[PDB]
Amino acid sequence: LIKLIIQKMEIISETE
Amino acid sequence: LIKLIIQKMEIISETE
Amino acid sequence: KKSPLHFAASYGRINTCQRLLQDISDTRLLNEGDLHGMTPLHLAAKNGHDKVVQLLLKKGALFLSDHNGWTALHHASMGGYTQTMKVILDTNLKCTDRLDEDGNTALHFAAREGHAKAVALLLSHNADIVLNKQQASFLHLALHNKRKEVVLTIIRSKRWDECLKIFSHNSPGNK
Repeated sequence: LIKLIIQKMEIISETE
Repeated sequence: LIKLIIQKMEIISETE
Repeated sequence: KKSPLHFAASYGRINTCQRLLQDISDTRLLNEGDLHGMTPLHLAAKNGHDKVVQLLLKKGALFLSDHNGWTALHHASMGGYTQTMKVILDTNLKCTDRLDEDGNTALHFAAREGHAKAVALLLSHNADIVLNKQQASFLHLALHNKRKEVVLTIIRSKRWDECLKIFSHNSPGNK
């Protein structure tokens, strides 16, 4: 389930 | 992996 | 703006720390205190974030002291994070020999908590082996917690003969 969280999470202003 | 989640998470309207 | 920097340094948010440190006007916010007196160098070193502590050392940070006398290297050895430890030891060699309010070094904590690679990393460098307030070495403090791997890698090391010499003949517990 935690791997599913990381797969579906939204990342803005933390990229690169 | 959970520390990676906190490192990459987006926080709006919960800061300060 | 202090507490967002404390949060972003405590949880490894590198981009938030870059955006907060875009203004280099006031460096008092960089080396600011805390309720427990930990500057964000201590926060970045406690949870083991090597890139954040590298950014704070690149922007310029001072190895200040905790209210318990600890340093960033004391927290990195308490956690056993070898990456932040290697980043700290590549900047200033004068941070290794540092005492807290109890007289412990970082090698004392790294041997107490049973982190073998942290002990080997401080041991490959010059660790300045010293006794405690209770005249205990780091080897004594490792043996009182039955940490097999750290005393085994002290035995396999090259500085075993230097570690074997030092102990107090008067303490009943630290024989």
